[PDB]
Formats: sequence, C-alpha cells, structure tokens
Amino acid sequence: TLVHVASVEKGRSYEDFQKVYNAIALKLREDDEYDNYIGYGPVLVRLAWHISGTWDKHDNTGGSYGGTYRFKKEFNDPSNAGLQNGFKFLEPIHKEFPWISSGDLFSLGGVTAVQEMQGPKIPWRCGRVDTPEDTTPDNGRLPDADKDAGYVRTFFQRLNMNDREVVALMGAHALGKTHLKNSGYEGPGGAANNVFTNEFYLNLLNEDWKLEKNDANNEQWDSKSGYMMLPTDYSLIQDPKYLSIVKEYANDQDKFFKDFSKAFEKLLEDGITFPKDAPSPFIFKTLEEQGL
Ligand code: HEM
Ligand SMILES: COc1cccnc1
Repeated sequence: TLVHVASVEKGRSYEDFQKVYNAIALKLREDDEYDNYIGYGPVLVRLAWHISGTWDKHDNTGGSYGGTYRFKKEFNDPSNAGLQNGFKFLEPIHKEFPWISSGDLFSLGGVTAVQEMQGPKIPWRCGRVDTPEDTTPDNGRLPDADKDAGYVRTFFQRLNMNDREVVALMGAHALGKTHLKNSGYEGPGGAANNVFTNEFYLNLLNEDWKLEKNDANNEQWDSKSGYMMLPTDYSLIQDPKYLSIVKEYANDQDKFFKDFSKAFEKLLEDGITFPKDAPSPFIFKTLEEQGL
C-alpha cells in the first residue's frame, strides 16, 4: 500500500480555492450552449468521479491524488470517452491558476458543478499532488454498464463503498445524458438534467421502463417520456436491498443530498492521507450566495 500524503499548495488557503471555484462557476454560466444547452456541469461531475474511480483500496493505486488523467494512457481510456470535453473546459482555469494541482482541479470541478447546479454543499480538501506518468493506472478499472446488481455491488467494494453509498452516488445519473458516440448508450435519465435533484430515483420507480436495443446494438431501459436507464441503473430496483434505498431517496430530498455529499467527498478523497494538522475541509459559497 502506497501512501499519498496531502500537501497544501504552498501558502494557499480557503480564499485561493474559492477564487478557483468562482472561475469554474463563472465559466459554467458563460459556456451555456455545450451539449444542446445542458452545459458543462454533468461532464465535470463525471470527470471528478472517473479520476477518482480508478482507485483500488487493496494497494492504493489509482485515485484522485496523482492527477494522472492528464496522461494519455488514462485520457484515452475507452471508459473516459467524452471527458476530454471537461478537461478542455478546465484548461483555461488551470492556466489562470497554475499553482493548483491537477487532482485538486479535477475534483474541485466536480464539487463546483454539483453546487452550482443547486446540489448539496460538498466539503472539499486540497493537497493532491501531481505524480509521474508511470503512476497512471491501466485502463479497465471503471465500471461496465451492461451488468447486474451483483456486479455493481462487488465493483464498488473495491472503492470501499457500501450499498447506501452506491445508491446515493448513482443519483448523479439524473445529470447530463448518455451519448451513443461516447459509450454506446443514448439518452437522459430525466427532465431536469442540469439541476441536481433526486429525480433519478423518482424516475426509476415511477416511469414505465421497456428493455430495448439502441442504435449501437446495446440494451437499455427506455420510457415513453424519452428517458433511459443503463442495466446497472435498473439493477438498483431489481435487487431488494438497493430498491429499499432507492425508495428512501425518492421520498426524502434532504436525506439524499446529505448522503450524496458524504459519499461524493469520500469518493474524491479515497487514497489520500490527511495530516492531523491539515486544514479543515473547505465549504465554498456558490456564485448565488456571493451575489456574483
Ligand atoms: C455502475 C456504475 C456506473 C456506470 C456503469 C456508469 C456509466 C455511465 C455511462 C455509460 C455514461 C454515459 C457516458 C456518455 O455516453 O457520455 C454515464 C454518464 C454519467 N455518469 Fe455514470 N456510471 C456509473 C456511476 C456513476 C457515478 C458514481 C457518478 C458520480 C457520482 C456518475 C456520474 C455520471 C454523470 C454526471 C454522467 C453524465 C456525463 C455527461 O452528461 O457528459 N456515474 N455513466
Ligand atoms: C447520465 O448518465 C445516465 C443517464 C441516465 C441513466 N443512466 C445514466
């Protein structure tokens, strides 16, 4: 087991990171046409998850700390198809704030996106340090979408996530959409796909889903409303343990927000050792809270 100790970017404090947050949030507002006016919020959330979701608790390989998504092996992972859009978005931010590490920038992008899309506050800690190209994890550590509940459950044990954490994290599938050219799946999970809500769970329970083949010859569940669920999403209502939690979140927006916030921060921090005297986690104000 590798140790990665958080090391604060020299001399930086809350105000420095709130500036980076603000720069990301302002660009999110400005660049509003992307993906047929969905905007960049969803892809930034997905980027933060995929740079973290390479982690393996068994040896502390992968994970957000090293910022290794900047390297071509990872950038070109077929599981990461489409995330180049998020990376391109963050490039001018990194150029303006060259002092922030890549892992800190990619994870902060995800936090900023969730909060700006009216999601829960997600406490965030700085101190990821860029690591060399040879620390880049091999492709194939991110999950397949064509599998069942047992696959999902086992997969997430490698990220030290339990059933409640898994179900809560999957609620992010209310955001953005699947794109046939990226993943071989097509369509959004709901109507409000750039505002963070518990719609994923309501739609799983309330829509009439039909198992169909899309134009890439992959099965997905489709509703008459024009929504879709991946087999892995649908597995959350097939498995009785997942189903109970899906119902809980469909019936309690606040509980979903609180549980998502904890699991998402945990996901973004897996593999990182925080010194006892590290700064407390930062809670950034949204543009709206700042009157910006
Ligand atoms: C079983 C686990 C998961 C599977 C199999 C999976 C699979 C997928 C697939 C196939 C796409 C479509 C990519 C594209 O075509 O552009 C997608 C999109 C997305 N995923 Fe997941 N995902 C999983 C878990 C998660 C988690 C844990 C999060 C974050 C907390 C997340 C956040 C998102 C977001 C925000 C999008 C939309 C991206 C965009 O609109 O550009 N996913 N996911
Ligand atoms: C955003 O990715 C999605 C959308 C709908 C269902 N599953 C995943």
